Amino acid sequence: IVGGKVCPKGECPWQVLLLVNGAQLCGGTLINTIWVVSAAHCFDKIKNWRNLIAVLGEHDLSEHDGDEQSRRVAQVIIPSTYVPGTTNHDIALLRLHQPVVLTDHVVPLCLPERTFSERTLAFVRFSLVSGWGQLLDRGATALELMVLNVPRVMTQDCEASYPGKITEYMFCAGYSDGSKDSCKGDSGGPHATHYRGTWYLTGIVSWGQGCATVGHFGVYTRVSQYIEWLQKLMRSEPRPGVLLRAPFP
Amino acid sequence: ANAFLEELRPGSLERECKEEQCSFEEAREIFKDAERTKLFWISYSDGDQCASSPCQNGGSCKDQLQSYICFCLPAFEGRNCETHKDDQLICVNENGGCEQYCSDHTGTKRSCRCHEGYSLLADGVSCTPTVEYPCGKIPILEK
Amino acid sequence: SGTTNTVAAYNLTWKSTNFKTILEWEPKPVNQVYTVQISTKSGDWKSKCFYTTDTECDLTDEIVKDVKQTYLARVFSYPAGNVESTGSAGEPLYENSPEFTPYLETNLGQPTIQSFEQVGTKVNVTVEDERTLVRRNNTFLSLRDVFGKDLIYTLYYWKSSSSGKKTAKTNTNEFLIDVDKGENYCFSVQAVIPSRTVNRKSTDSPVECM
Ligand SMILES: *C[C@@](*)(O)[C@H](CCCNC(N)=[NH2+])NC(=O)[C@H](Cc1ccccc1)NC(=O)[C@@H](Cc1ccccc1)NC(C)=O
Ligand SMILES: *[C@@H]1O[C@H](CO)[C@@H](O)[C@H](O[C@H]2OC[C@@H](O)[C@H](O[C@H]3OC[C@@H](O)[C@H](O)[C@H]3O)[C@H]2O)[C@H]1O
Ligand SMILES: *[C@@H]1O[C@@H](C)[C@@H](O)[C@@H](O)[C@@H]1O
Ligand SMILES: C[N+](C)(C)C
Ligand SMILES: C[N+](C)(C)C
Ligand SMILES: C[N+](C)(C)C
Ligand SMILES: C[N+](C)(C)C
Ligand SMILES: C[N+](C)(C)C
Ligand SMILES: C[N+](C)(C)C
Ligand SMILES: C[N+](C)(C)C
Ligand SMILES: C[N+](C)(C)C
Ligand SMILES: C[N+](C)(C)C
Ligand SMILES: C[N+](C)(C)C
Ligand SMILES: [Ca+2]
Ligand SMILES: [Ca+2]
Ligand SMILES: [Ca+2]
Ligand SMILES: [Ca+2]
Ligand SMILES: [Ca+2]
Ligand SMILES: [Ca+2]
Ligand SMILES: [Ca+2]
Ligand SMILES: [Ca+2]
Ligand SMILES: [Ca+2]
Repeated sequence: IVGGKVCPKGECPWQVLLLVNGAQLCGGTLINTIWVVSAAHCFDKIKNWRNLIAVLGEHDLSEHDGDEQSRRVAQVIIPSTYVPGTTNHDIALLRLHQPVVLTDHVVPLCLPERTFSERTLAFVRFSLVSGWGQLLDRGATALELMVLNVPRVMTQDCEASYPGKITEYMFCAGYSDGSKDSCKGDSGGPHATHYRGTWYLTGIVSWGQGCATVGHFGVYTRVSQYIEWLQKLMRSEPRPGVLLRAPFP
Repeated sequence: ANAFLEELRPGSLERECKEEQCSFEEAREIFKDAERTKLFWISYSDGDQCASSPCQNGGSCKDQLQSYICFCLPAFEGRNCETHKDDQLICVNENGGCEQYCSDHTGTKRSCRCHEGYSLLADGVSCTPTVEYPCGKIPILEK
Repeated sequence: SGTTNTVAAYNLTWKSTNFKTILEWEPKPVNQVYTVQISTKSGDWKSKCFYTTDTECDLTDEIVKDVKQTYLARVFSYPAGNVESTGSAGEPLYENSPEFTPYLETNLGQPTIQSFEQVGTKVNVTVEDERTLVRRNNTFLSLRDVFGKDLIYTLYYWKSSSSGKKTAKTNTNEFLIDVDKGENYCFSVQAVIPSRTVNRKSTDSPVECM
């Protein structure tokens, strides 16, 4: 996160940290005790699947304070339309090996109805984006969880930033004046939107040209397009395998 | 206005343009100067665009030059106060007034609904948690 | 464009007098209807004028919530009779309005001379302090209420018997001027916000004469 501030401990309680072999990989969003939403591109280069861990209740990576809960990731589910190294359909649904315990520091973010998301949440100007990713483009990652309020734009108003590159499965948010954005290592983390006292998942940190560049916006996976896909998967009979491709739509 | 022999008299703004309707020429005879006459005439000849009673629903009309403005009662808006504030109770209008989810229905009023872990209150629009850690709340701050 | 299902609005224009503020646009509804949204520069978008055949939208009630904010509006097009058909991303075609800052840009309406009163060589001329669309609690605020010291009035006056024009200016709604006895004077006024760069002056009031 570029140009943000520390998210005080427990104020981003749906944030997930993903680790591979103990090393920081990406963020994620808790949506119930067993299921985490992240970005498909986080998994493009994994070989050591058995060492993929999700941490809930995390805040400061330098110390375990006891509110962290760590879980092996039993399954990573990606859209059948996702292609590694390409931007479209940048979403993954992760099944944890054991449920987390909900506490003051571990709470799921609501997965909204699609209509509500398109008609109402999409027109809340600002939403929070968070993560332990880079504090500046190509710079250092963060030891304390960072958070930033970013304003959304409709794709017509983002087109000139990324001509022909924003699909219906994406949306833009951020500051074309620069200096504030999500960044590398924040992928999979929530773009969370508040409405009338409750927070909802509207985007997933996905990609951008650099970070906080003038004339550009951050690009987020448009979660409203995936609500039914995610809901059906969470109800489905589990299939074997760590990495699963599931038909989209 | 002109009646027989009146025009033997000096012009009078009160007699000819206020108590009567005056033509441009009659006004010209009063003010003499072309520019002064025009400045009078642009307003005098404009007409009252409120005469057609354009403001609806108890609004009040204020005439302007070649136009009017409607002051509406508090429940109304529109150029003519034609719009009532609660006449499109639909989900795209401030979420139908619903706290969480909203559904439009054919032939029925819209309904409000709540997410899992919440239930709808008797007011028909608000939601309250039914579990200890419902989604989308920050318990460390609401304690 | 018989293969398109909507076309974007254009020529979006703010019509605003005494804070009564109406957005207007083109084109006339041709197989489509419109919805407007308005926001402040950093605020949420509110929808107005839902699925309308109008090519106008009254936004007065929104802009008077803070006349010193800068507002953005946009006009969305929807296929007629099929208004939920807005494409895969849920984003209908739209166009953006110019920014609008009511305090700086609303036109001052044509003023009215309320009265004049002469004693010998002096005359009071009083301008009506008329209502605007801005509400405070349950009441409409006057021009003076809204603009305070930023508003002045200018007086154009003349003796019928002389070719010259005279002027005076006031920080209130009242002028006290000297006149020659035995002469009939006529008067017109304009409202002025000197600090503005655009729409600084109203049109002239109707002419009133002794
Ligand atoms: C994986 C995430 O951690 C990370 C988030 C970056 C968010 N940036 C922002 N400005 N808000 N995502 C990536 O690094 C992303 C991964 C990727 C996605 C699709 C195809 C290839 C790679 N890469 C970039 O964002 C990256 C590359 C890029 C450039 C232009 C268009 C698409 C992808 N950007 C770089 C390098 O600047
Ligand atoms: C008499 O009533 C009818 C409705 O029955 C109105 O249509 C008339 O007003 C119309 O014609 C006169 C125009 O002056 C007026 O438009 C002007 O005033 C209102 C402003 O909102 C507008 O911008 C301006 O052009 C028009 O609405 C009414 O006189
Ligand atoms: C004019 O103003 C409107 C708002 C109403 O109060 C009317 O009764 C009045 O005459
Ligand atoms: C892993 N840790 C000991 C650095 C917290
Ligand atoms: C590793 N631990 C944080 C789960 C204790
Ligand atoms: C992380 N875990 C394997 C101990 C559960
Ligand atoms: C007004 N809008 C919700 C249809 C975009
Ligand atoms: C946080 N905010 C000031 C950008 C709204
Ligand atoms: C104005 N700027 C966005 C080009 C810097
Ligand atoms: C003078 N007036 C037409 C504005 C009432
Ligand atoms: C018109 N006035 C004399 C009441 C001020
Ligand atoms: C803005 N105002 C205080 C001058 C009225
Ligand atoms: C009353 N005043 C006109 C002298 C200000
Ligand atoms: Ca820690
Ligand atoms: Ca006569
Ligand atoms: Ca006559
Ligand atoms: Ca005459
Ligand atoms: Ca008569
Ligand atoms: Ca008389
Ligand atoms: Ca004559
Ligand atoms: Ca003559
Ligand atoms: Ca008129």
